[PDB]
This record gives sequence, structure tokens and C-alpha cells, in this order.
Amino acid sequence: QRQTTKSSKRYRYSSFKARIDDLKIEPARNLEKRVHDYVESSHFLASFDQWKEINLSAKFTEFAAEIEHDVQTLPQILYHDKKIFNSLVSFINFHDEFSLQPLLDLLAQFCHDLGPDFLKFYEEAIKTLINLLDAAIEFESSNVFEWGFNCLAYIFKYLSKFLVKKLVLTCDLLIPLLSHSKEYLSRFSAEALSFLVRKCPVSNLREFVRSVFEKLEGDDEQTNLYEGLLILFTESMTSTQETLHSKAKAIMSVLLHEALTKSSPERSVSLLSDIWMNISKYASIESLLPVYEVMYQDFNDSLDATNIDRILKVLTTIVFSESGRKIPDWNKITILIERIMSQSEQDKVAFLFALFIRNSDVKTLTLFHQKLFNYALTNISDCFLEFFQFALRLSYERVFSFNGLKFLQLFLKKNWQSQGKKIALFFLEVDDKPELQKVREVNFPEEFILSIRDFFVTAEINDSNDLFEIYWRAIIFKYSKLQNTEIIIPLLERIFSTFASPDNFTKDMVGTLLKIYRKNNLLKTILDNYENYKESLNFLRGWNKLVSNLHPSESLKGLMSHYPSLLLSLTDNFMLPDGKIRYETLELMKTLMILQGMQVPDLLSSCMVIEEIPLTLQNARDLTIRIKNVGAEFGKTKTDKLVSSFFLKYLFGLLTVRFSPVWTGVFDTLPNVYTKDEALVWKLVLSFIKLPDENQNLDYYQPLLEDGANKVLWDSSVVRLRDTIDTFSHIWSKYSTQNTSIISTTIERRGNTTYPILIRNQALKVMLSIPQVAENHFVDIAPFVYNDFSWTEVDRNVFLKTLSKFKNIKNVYSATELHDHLMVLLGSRNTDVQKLALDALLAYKNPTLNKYRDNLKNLLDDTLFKDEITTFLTENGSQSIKAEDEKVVMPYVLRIFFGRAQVPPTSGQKRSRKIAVISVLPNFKKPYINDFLSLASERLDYNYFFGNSHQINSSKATLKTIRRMTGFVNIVNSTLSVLRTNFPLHTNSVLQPLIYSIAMAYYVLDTESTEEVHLRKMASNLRQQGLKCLSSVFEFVGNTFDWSTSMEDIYAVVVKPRISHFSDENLQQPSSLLRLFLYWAHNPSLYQF
Amino acid sequence: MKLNISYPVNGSQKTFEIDDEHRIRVFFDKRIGQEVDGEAVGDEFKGYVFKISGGNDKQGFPMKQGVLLPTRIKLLLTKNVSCYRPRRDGERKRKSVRGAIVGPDLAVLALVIVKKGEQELEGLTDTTVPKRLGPKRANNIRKFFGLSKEDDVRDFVIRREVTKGEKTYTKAPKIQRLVTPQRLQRKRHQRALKVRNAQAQREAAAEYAQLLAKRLSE
Amino acid sequence: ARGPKKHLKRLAAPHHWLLDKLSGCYAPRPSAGPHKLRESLPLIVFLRNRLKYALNGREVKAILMQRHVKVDGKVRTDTTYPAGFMDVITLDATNENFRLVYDVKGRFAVHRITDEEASYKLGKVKKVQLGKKGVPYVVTHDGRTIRYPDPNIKVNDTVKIDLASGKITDFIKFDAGKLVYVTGGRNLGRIGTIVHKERHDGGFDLVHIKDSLDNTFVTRLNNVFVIGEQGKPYISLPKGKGIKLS
RNA sequence: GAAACUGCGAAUGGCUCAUUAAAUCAGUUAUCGUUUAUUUGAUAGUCAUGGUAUAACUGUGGUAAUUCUAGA
RNA sequence: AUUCAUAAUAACUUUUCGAAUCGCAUGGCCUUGUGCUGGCGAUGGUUCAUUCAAAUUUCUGCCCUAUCAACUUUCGAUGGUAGGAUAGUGGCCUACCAUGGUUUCAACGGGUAACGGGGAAUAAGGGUUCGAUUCCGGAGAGGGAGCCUGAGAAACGGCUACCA
Repeated sequence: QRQTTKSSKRYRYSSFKARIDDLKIEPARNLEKRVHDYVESSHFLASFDQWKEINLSAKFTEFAAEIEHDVQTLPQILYHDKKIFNSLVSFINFHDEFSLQPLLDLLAQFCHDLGPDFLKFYEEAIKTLINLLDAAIEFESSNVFEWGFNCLAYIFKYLSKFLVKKLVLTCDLLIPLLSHSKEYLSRFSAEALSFLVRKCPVSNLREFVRSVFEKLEGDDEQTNLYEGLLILFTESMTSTQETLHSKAKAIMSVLLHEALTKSSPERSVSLLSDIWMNISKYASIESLLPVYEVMYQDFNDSLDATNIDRILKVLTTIVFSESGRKIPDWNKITILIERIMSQSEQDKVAFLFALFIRNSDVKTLTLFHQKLFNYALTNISDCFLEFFQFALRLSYERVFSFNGLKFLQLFLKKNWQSQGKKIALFFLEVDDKPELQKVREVNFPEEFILSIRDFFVTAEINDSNDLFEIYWRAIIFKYSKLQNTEIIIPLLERIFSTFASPDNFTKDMVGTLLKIYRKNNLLKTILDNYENYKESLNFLRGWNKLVSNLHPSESLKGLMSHYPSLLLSLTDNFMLPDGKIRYETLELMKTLMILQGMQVPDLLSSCMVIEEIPLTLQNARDLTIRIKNVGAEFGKTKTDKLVSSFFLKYLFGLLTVRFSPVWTGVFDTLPNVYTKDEALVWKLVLSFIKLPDENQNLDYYQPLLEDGANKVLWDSSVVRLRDTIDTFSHIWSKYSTQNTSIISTTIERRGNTTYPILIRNQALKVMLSIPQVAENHFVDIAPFVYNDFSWTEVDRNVFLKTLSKFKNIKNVYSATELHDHLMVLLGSRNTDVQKLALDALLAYKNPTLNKYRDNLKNLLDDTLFKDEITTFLTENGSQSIKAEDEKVVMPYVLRIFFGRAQVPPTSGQKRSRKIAVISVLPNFKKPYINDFLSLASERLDYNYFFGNSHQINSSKATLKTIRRMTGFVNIVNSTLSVLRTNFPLHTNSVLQPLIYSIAMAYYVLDTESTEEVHLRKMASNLRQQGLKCLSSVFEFVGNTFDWSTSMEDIYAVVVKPRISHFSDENLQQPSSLLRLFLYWAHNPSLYQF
Repeated sequence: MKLNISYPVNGSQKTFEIDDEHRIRVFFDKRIGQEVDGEAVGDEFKGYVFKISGGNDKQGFPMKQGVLLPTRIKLLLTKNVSCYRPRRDGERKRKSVRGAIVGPDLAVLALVIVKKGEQELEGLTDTTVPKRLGPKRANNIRKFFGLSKEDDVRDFVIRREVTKGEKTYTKAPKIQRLVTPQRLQRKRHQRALKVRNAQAQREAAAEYAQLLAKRLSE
Repeated sequence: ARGPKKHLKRLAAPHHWLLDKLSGCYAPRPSAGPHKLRESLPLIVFLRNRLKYALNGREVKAILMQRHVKVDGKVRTDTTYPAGFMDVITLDATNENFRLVYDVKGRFAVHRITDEEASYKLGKVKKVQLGKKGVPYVVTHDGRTIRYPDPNIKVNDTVKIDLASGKITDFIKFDAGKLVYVTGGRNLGRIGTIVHKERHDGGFDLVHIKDSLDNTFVTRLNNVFVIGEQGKPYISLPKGKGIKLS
């Protein structure tokens, strides 16, 4: 959308590209009182004094100084011709826009004055000019573009005759700029040379156009040049406002003959075709008619050659171009069709036939349709079915008022054995569109039907390729018009025997056989084998075809009473995502209930209506009203177990149906009849929780690969013809690769039953709304907790919300393991998870937590955090935690403090928060602080090394493990700095992970290459901080506890990477390892090292 | 009085004129937010449950919650309150207003339908009006259709089919809050510009340091 | 007034602006910018009342939307843009430059200026300070804030600044026997070389200046603006060379 | 492009001198004792992008009445 | 002239900022990802400086009135110390302290159909008398009292109460 409705202001923004799109060239489509055209002393001098008035640019003023000293008259022009031109080109390549407008104007009038002798200057003037155009492209001036191309059209108008004598060389001078990859540059140069083309005479036209054809085949790669020649000849015919002219039809004659030459490029033929299309779109038929006459003339001339394909191509474009609104005579075209057909005595034939069936008049079609269909039946025999498919998608009602089915039957009688895979490919496709009742009515060849029946008789089935052939012959065998039931029977029980576990292909093909049934024991056998063949729509369609064909008699009533589980299995079928298969199951179950008895209820009928409602925002309130209505009816009415299972699995189908007002309706509905049946729905919701993370594989049968595809038509540029050829070529690709297209369209008609990922969250919302039954069993959801999923965070959060909404929380299945996982996720960094963990932990009722409920709540809060810390985490103060209450609530405090340490110090605020955490750490108690250290070491591990000695179990140098390592050594540094003299060290909680971390840093330095810059940077930082806290803890504790146990191990981690080159590495400034060594060589007990 | 009854689920609403006084005596001494029994009102609302949502007095003065008095009152109203639309920024004018305690002086009492009873109401429960506007934000439409994160929305855009004479047409809103490659280019320029400025500042600082070091060496 | 005013009377204008009493009741109140109020010039009064190229606000407004003129390379689209003394005015379609500089008549004065002279501009450093993170910097008389200058420079110092980079071309100190322009006062515009400076601790320091006719006068340091050396101006000077006569 | 939300203005202009006798005003200060929306010039490495809404609008209303409004 | 500019330390904050914005166009790449980079301008944003400001603050200057000589200090009048408040200094206010301060060189209080000035008239000058009134400054918008928003109002073609 451009700017169509002009606003009132005087000043639009008018971007450069819009300026380009609006710009045109031709001064003859313009005009003015030109000063050079107005005063007739000299044109160059008139323009020069005019621009000496106008321009004030230093480039032009120096130029004007030189030239106003040089020339003052036309003999002075004729004398100093060269020097003034060299100064012109000097300033031209001096490149000043302010001078570029007037200098281009003086260039134009300088040529207008110097005409016939200018060409020697004019050639390198072309060179410097197109250089200046490239300079403007580097620049961004629509004004400069306009000036340059106006000057170009000027020089063309001035020097026309010599250039129309020497035309093809002038084309060559601009070809690199015509083939330049800018559409608007090509467009402007096309307008200028298009003026020249409309000027040029016929001999030079044919010569130049033929040379353009050879230049096209030379640059066959380039498309911008191709479209440039398109718009060139297009504008050459277009030039006026609405009407092409006699010079335009002369050009049409020249191009038509030069392209109807046998050596002409078919790419140029398509170029001509698009030129014709554009001219037909532009001009009116009153201007167009003599061109049509010259066209028919040249067709009747060069109608007999080897380029019948070429004339067919251009005629296809002529028929397609717009309609009969520009076509004078479909009868003249009909005559040319007869001529071309007699001269031929394929693909484009089919396309032209279809476009004629669409586009022509019915008063011509009532006579030529017989000749057309006999032509098609004779010549394009294998292409007849492709053509008839395209014609039925193009204009079916034309042929249906006419005799499509009759000629189709004649084609089937004449040939049915050659492309019978294409025959099904037609007759499979016609089933979906319900505008084809004539086609589903039409008859078939009798030899063909009986041969399909005899192949069915002699059929071996024990291969999926045999399944393919049987299903193929069935989908042909639809319209058998014979009693085929007892012939279906033995093959049917043969499938049911040979395949216990069917393919989806097996179910689909046997359901097609159920469709092949037209007009008992088949019903008996399908009631035997439906348990295997449940979930497939083609099965359900043929089954419902059977049931609707049948009539409710009493022997069938006896048999249906004998068969008990049909309707419960159909409820299990109602539990499916596909609304189509759920409604097919609906109407099937209704018809089966009619055959059985008369218990057909309002709930079933109404929910059929609900599935029949389409989904719009206007129908959204209607649908939700309907869901509330049927849920209220189900809650009010007394229920069988059958109808309860029905209603529940149908509501869960509506859960799968993917629509928000429906989700609101079912969330309104289900919490009132989960009381009615809270047992089956426990399996339904739990299945959704196990829904998609389990695999969903839909492995179908795949045929062998067939490479059938061709560029059956030329490449177009007009986008509507492009769409048409794309459609025809797609249908041709299918019809060539008839095999896999039968396969894929079967899947396209099979239908989806894959569940959304969101259905797990929907079950989580159901579990929120219904906590008691989740509180009842708990045994199947306990594995999800104790496996820790990976589920989504919102899934985990709404699960934790269900955990808080649980009532009998201590008497759940594994209460203490739940408490363990609760404590872990409380220590987790995500504060929302910490909140929900404390909600479940306070659902856990113990009087000390009921005491300090709001205390830990405001501890969880952010803006009361440090104040709460200074208030009741302070020793010997008000609200200080008592002895036994401290003993019993201590791990919770360490978990929340672990999270509030696990926050990253992104700013001074979070930095100060972490600082206050570690700074209130020194006051609690020795084993509690050591337990915080135990949790910090517990987020890490050392049992690898210490189940070994010093060997890595698995080479896990991962970013996650080393970021937990660097967080650990960072809080180690901070705790060292804030509890230098007083803190307790534990070899299991403090010592082993630290040497574990420095050894990990050395291993991720050595074992990997230097290409992991971030891993090696974090390796350097980890070694830095580890040796830092090493020397820190060494100076901080000294001799306060023993050192002999870990002595050899820490000496090993000293002597492995460092003592080889500690003198070479640590000499610039004293390293922490040097300080460690000096504390060793100073403290007498550390002299062993 | 006029009981403007509104079912928000259907988005339906109607009025019901009341002449007798006994359901009004059921109504008496209450206020906004409090609930009532439709059977205690009358027969047709059997089992129905409502809640007081508002009213206007016999002079037109609306009820307003917060004030616990069954009369009118001149409250110095401020910007972000009901019953008031300031024509200027920060405008706070005192206005007379009927209070929240239910009096008989109500020309209109307006009730919302909380719980449906048994019998269908013609204006409210029988039919509905679907909503005027679907959401405009991209994640909003994602939540609405349950659109996956991989799924685009421009294929799921709600389009209104309008018709002007014969030129049938459609309407579709601008998808606000939509990530584009143009947004990616914007972010890219932001990052590149910040890094470029950092390099330029570092270079100018190093050069000026070189200058002053030379000057001090002189 | 309960705030600032958007309004400027005819007679409320500074006298040097040379604007008549009769073609308006109002003068265009200049917007805020580099220079202060009375020693500036709006661009519309510059163009219409001196260059005469436009005659109406709609005209000069259309020109500003036409994006022609760049002051120190930067275009303004403000009509009442406060153009002050020693300014570079760049005219693209007419291909000119202009130094705005005081008149011998005490007025302002346009100067026809070439591109090389327009490439730089002059500035009286008025305050050198040390900014945050210990960064040294200066602010000029025209409000140019320049980080990291030459340390030898002090306050009130003349500096040649290339406008094209906005960078310190070079500087000129404050010595006796330097060529000085006088910006304000009764004797403003009278270019002369400084005799000396009578300095007062905390007081308005007076300055003795002798010009080419060996004429001596005394102004204040605020009016004092050093140009260059003796016979060495860094700029081109207009006719009269800032010399008062009878 | 109505409306509506958002932005800014609406602390100038125009009118009058009631009041006010070191008060203003004037000249002359100075703020190293203050803030400054705005102009201008510099100035910041330290998720393929959440959510809440509400107007405008649709729909039911009040009154004698206002640039009144209520419910949804 | 400075506890200044500026730098360092240790913490602090119902913890501020460090772009989840937009328009025009669309290039360069290349692992052919719909992956990577890239222009123009538009808004916003921390700090500093500017500009426009405003708020305080010094010297010097008022008409008549002694049948107006003492005046101010409970209730701040004068000075001190501490706090508050402010955008800040400050009795501005509060406490706790000292008894001050002005005046016949006229304090004080009273009169002023007294808005201040540039300017206007007049004489030869000295002077005299005006100046609501085109510019500037300040004040006000029936008058008492008070307030919101906003950088800016004690606004009044804003709001609250009184009286009329």
C-alpha cells in the first residue's frame, strides 16, 4: 500500500525510494517554455547564461570563469569544441551535485548545438555519464538520477538518426548498466532506449532485435537484463497514455518474426510473451485489434515449422492474458487451434486446453468443445487425466454443463490399463471436494472392474507393498456398482488374521474396504476386530457407512446385545485430540445406540451439536454457554457409567481441542462431576501428565523413490501467470510422482492425533482445581518429584501450588522424601520456587514453623530483608530464635540463605544484599554454619576423587559444574574474609571440594586446548580464587587444627602444576601460592611441606 | 425500583422494575459487595444468587462504595476514583454522592449475577453477545489460541470480514509486541555502538596519556 | 510573572540588533543555547534583516525545513537559534561561509569566509576543571566542553578548534603584547594589543590595551578576548580592522 | 483518519495599581549559602524480547438539571 | 581564600540508572542458516557544563508629621548553642541560653484621592511640579483562609472552606 489518500498538509516526508518509484523521464511527456527552446542566439549560450544566473557553486563558478572566457558564440563553439568538452568532463568527474545539474544541462544543449559531429565525444561521454550514475547510486539523489536520465533522453532526441543507424552499438554502451543489478537504473535506461526503439526504422529494428536475442543467449544467466528488455519493448509499445499505436504494431511484427525464427531463444519467446501480456493489460481492445490481426497473419504465415511448441506457448499466453474482454475472436483462435493440431498430427497443450475451457465463450465452446475433447483424447492421452484435473480445478461447472463425465468415460474405455495408478490418483482426490457428485456418480470400465475383482481374488497380502496395491485397487474399486460384500469378506478376515498389530496404513486401507461396502457378517467381523482397528478415521468412516447402510433388526439386536464393550471402547475413542474423529465416533455411537435400543440421550445429541459448531470469536460466548449447558445437564441428570465415561472423555477431547473459551467452559464444568466419577478421570488426567514426553511415532509405509518432475513450462515474470504455471507444475509433479502422492494425500486425509505439549499444563490446572484426588493417590506423581523431571518452570510452579493446596500433607505417600525435595527447591535460587516451597513447608504443620511463619515470610520478602535480618537473626535481641526452635527450623534458614547467596551480584543492591548475608553469617552457631558449608559442598561433589585417589571418573569440565565451583569458591573467599579467625573448618565440608576445585581448574587448563577461551578464562579465575582462599584459610587458621591427613594430597596438588615452574611464573608479584609457601616455611608445624 | 441485572458470563444485561416491598426488605440494610438470594427476591430467580454492584438514587446520585452511610455526601474526589472524570491533571473537586449502604431512595439498584438458579431468564441467560475485541499483544493471542513458542501468529490473526457495498474486505490489527529481524538489527546496532564508543574512549584516553607522559618527560 | 516568559517586546531588544520600532511590537525571543541573551542573534533576524533573503517567518521556516544552513557543521531548525559572536555560518546553495564577529560600530558583523577558515573556529577557554574519574577538561566562551586539553592552557585562553572534529587545533596563552578583541563594553570591537592587566584580588581586573594608532584604553577581562600575536591573527579580519575614527 | 489513551503547553500574553513610605524601585553587589523542565556541549561494556491492565468502543441505567454519571 | 575540583577506604538504601522504543530504506557477508554483520534519523536516559532562569544578599537613596520622645522584647524583640524545616543561609521555627537592639544625625507611630523608575512640563539658572498610562520592576485578579498537579502557581478563563 502506497499513499493513495492525500492529506491536507503542504509537505510530505517522501522517502527516496518513493521518489524513485514516482520518477519518470520523458520531457515530451513533459514540456515547458525552455529557455534554449525560447531564445535562439545559441542554445548552449542561452542555457549557460541561465545557469550563470541560477547556480552558485564554486565548481560551476570556476567552470563558468573558464568557459565565459573561452566561448561567446557558435563559431567559438566550433573552434574550441574539444577544450570546452574536456573542461566539462573535468568538472563532471570533479563530482559536485550543485554543479552537476547545470553542467548536465549544458551538456544536453551542447550536444543539441553540436549534433552530427558530436559522436566522438558522445561515446566517452556515455562512459563518464554511467560512471556518474554509479556515483549517484553511491549517493542518494533522485534529483541527480532525474537530471542524468533527462540529459540522456535529450541527447537521444538530438542525435536520433545517427544512433538509429548505429543502434546496436548504443545498446552495448548501456548493456552493463542495463544488466546492472538495480531495477530502477534498468527501468530508466529502458525508458530512454525505449524512446529510441520507437524511433528506429524497420531494418535496424530486425537487425538490432536479433542481436539482442543472441546477447540474451550469451547472458542467459542474467534476469535483470531480461526484465530490462521486457520493460524496454513494453514501454516502446506503451508510450502513450492508454493506446498502443501503429509503430507499436510494427515493432510487434518485427519482434514476432525475429522470435518465430527457429534459432531464436525460447527465453526470448517468454520475454515476448510477457511483453504481450503487459501490453494486453495496459491498452484497450480498440487500440489492440490491428495488433491481433497482424498476430493472426504471422500465425497463418509461420504456422508450419518446428517451433509449434513456441507458437503454442505464445498462444497459451494470448488465451490466458486477461479474458475475452480483449480477445476479439475465439473463433479465429479456434481456427488456429485446428491449424496447430493438424500440424502436430503435451503439457502446454493441456494447459492451453484448460485455459480455453475456462476463458473462452460458451457460444464458441458449444461447437469447439467436441473438437477440443477429441483433440485431447487423441493427442494428449496420458496427459488427459492431468488436464482434466486441472480443468476441474479451473472451471468444472463449464464442463459439467458440458459433458465432462461422458468424455471421461470414453477415455476410461479407450484406456484403463496404462495409467491405472494415475486413475486412482484422480479418483482419490475427488472424494474430499463435495462439488463432485457427478464424479462420484460416474461409471467405470467393466473389464477394468472385473480385473480389479480378479486381482482381489488372486491377491497375496503378506507385504506392505501388497497392502499398497490392494488399497489402490480398492480406491479404484469404489464405484464397482456390483454386489461386492462377500468378495470383501475373505480378504477382510485374511487381513484380520494376518495382522494382529496393524499399521496405520493397514487400518486406513481396511477402512477404505469398509467404504467399498455398498449393500451383516461383515458387521460381525468388524465387531470382532475393532479392538485392534480402533483409532483411524478411514476405518471410522467405512464403519459408519456400514452402520448407516444397516437397518435395526432383531437378530442384529441379539448379536449387539451379545457384544458388550462397544460403547466403552467408543468412549476411549472419544478420548482423542481430533475433533473430526471424535465427531465420527459420536455419530457412530449414536447410530449404534439406535440399532441396539432407544436410550439415545440429550447429552450425546447436544455434544454432537457442540462439535458441529465452528470456532469463531463471535461463536465463543455461544460455545462456552453450550459447554456450561451440557455440563449442567450432565450434573443434574442421573448417570450411567457408560455415559459418565462418555462425558468425561468428551470433555477431555474439548481440552485437546485448542480453544480458550472452551478451556474456560470445561474448567467450569469438571469440578462438579469429578464427584460423580473421580476414578476414571484420575487415569485421564494422569495420562495427560504422561502425555507428551512419551514418544509419538506415526510411522507410515513409504514407497520407493520416483524422480518424476520437469520444467514443463517456461519461467514467467507476471505474477498471475507465475501462479498459474506453479499450480499446473505442482499438479504435474504429483501426477508424475503418482506413487508417493497417493501416499501423502492419504496421510493428508488420515488426520492428526498428536497431542499438544500444553496438555500437560492443562492437566496441571485440572490438578490445581481438583486437589483432593491428587491428595488421594499421590503414588504416580511421587516419581515425577523424585526424578525431578525436564519440565517447564511454570509446570513446576503450578505443581508446587497444588502441593500448597494439598490438605492432608503430612500423610502423603513419601512425606520425608517430599520434604527433602522441598528443602532442595527452597535452597534453589528461584525465589518463586522458594515461596512455593515455604507454602508447602507451612502446609506441613509444626508449631515452630507456625511460630516463625511470618518471620520466614518477611525473610523471603525483598524490601524487608536486611531489616528482618538485623531484627530477629541478631543474637541476644528481641524476637531472637529460641534454642529448640532454632534447632528444629535451622535447615530452612540455611536454604533461604543459600538462595539469597545464590543471587548474582548484578548491581550494588544485589551485591550489598549478598554482603549482608555473608556478614550476618558469623553469629549463628558452629554446626549450623558448618551445615551451611555442608550444603555449599553438597551442591558440589568430591566422591569421584575420593572414591578414587586423584583420578577423574568422568571428564566433566562443563560450564555448569565449574560455575557451581566458582560460586562455591567465591562464597568460600567471602566466608574466609568475614570469619578469618573464628570459623570451623571441616575436611569433609570445606577441605575436599576446594582441592577438588583447584585440581579441576588445572585439568580444564591442561586437558583441553587453548581454543575454549571462556572455559580457559574461567579456568584461570578458578585457579586464582582457589589458591587465593587456600592462602587465605592458611593464614586465617594457622595451627588451630591438625594438617597431617590431607597433607600428602594437598602437597600433590601443589607439586603437580606449579613447582616445576613456580619460579618462572611467580616473580612479578607475590602469588597466593607464594604466601602459602611462606606461611609453610614460617609456621614450624608446616615445615613438612 | 429498577433492578439493572447483569449476567457477565453472557455479557447480557436487562432491567426489572419492582413495585412490592418484601424483596426490598430482603434487600434492606445491605451494601455493595454483599450477596443476596434470588429466591428470597422472588419466584423466577429461584436458586439464583447475586451481589450488589451499584445504584443511582431518585435524583440520579449514584451509590459509591467505601462510604458507610445510606445517604449522600460531598467527598473531595481525586483522580483515580469512580464517579469522577477530571478535565484537568490533578483535578480534585468535591462532589455530592449517594452512599454505599442500601436505602429505599435508590431509583436504580444494579445487581450482577453470581450463581444461576434453575430457570432461564430471557434477556440474560437465553442469549449472549460475543466480545467486541480480541487481544492485540502477540503473547496474548498466543495464550488465546494456545499458540506454541515456535508458532507464528500472523497466520492466526483474527480478521473481521467487512463489506462496503460489493467490495468485501477484511480488517486485522497491528500485532504489537512483535519480535522482528529489524528489532534484531536495532539491537545489533545498539551493541556495536556501545562497543565502538568504548574502543574510541579507550583509544583517546591512551593517546592523551601518551601525550602527558611525553610532556612530563620533557 | 509566575515563571519565565515567551515574549520579547520591540523595545526590549538589545540596541545593537538595529531593529526598527515600527514593523513589530515584538522581537523574536531567542531560544536558549550556547551564548547568553543580549550578545546573540536569532537566525531569522540575521537572514531577513541583514541577508534579506527571506522576508517572512513562513519563508525562513520553509528554509529551515529545507535543511540548508549548518552552524559549525550542524544544521539547526530553530528560527530563534541564539547565534553569537565568532560563529561559522555555512551556506551550501550559495557556497559561502560567514564569521559572525562584532562591528566597529558596536554591532555585529557578517564576514565572507572561505571553507578553510570555516573548517576551524576560535574560542575563549573560560573554565578549566577536573571532572569525575579525575578527567581534565575545559569549557570555552561558546560553551564548548572539551575533555583532555593541553595542560599548559589555563582559563580565558584563546584556542583554535577544528570544527570538523570538534578538536583542539592549537592554543594561545594570555600574555602582554598579544592581539586582543574586545567583545563587550563601550569600546567593543576595537581590536588592539594588550598593554597589561591591572589585577585585583577577587576584584574585576582591568586591562590596558593599545591599538595600532597607539591608542590606549582599559576594559575588563570578560570583554578581553585575545586573537593572536602582533600582526598574526589566526582569522581574517573585516575592513577597518577594528579601528575607531572621527 | 473521528474518537480515545500517551506527550507537552496551558505558571507567558492581556488588564489594573487596591495594597505597600527603606517596603518596592533604582544603581551597585554577591551567593565559596540555592535549584533549574527546556537549549547546547560533552558523558555509561561492569531475550529470537514477561505481565497487568483500562480508555476510546459494544451493551443495561439513573435525574429537573450541569463538560454528572453507575453497572457490565 | 576553602573540608574545593578530584582520588581512596568501610558499609548503607521500603535501591536510581546502565534503551524489552520507533520511522526510512536496505547493503555486506558467508559455514546457504530464512545464520552472521551493516546506513540514515527519532525518542528516551545518568552525570557535568551551558543557556534561560528563579530564590536569597551588600552599599546608597524615600513625602509630611515633635500640639508625635522614647521605642521592641508574655506572644522573638537583640545575640548564643542544638535541632528542625528548606532547594538551600537564616529565630524561619523550636528548645536551652545570655539582654539586648534603635533613637533629637528624629527612633517609633500617624497622614498620604504614595504602584517605583526611565521620563513630562516649566525658568536663564538655581529650582518647582507631575509621571495609572506604549519599556522595565513588583503586586493583584469580590475579599479572608488553604491546597493539588507540574521544572515552574499559593494559579484565580485550577481546586477546598468563609463571608458577601
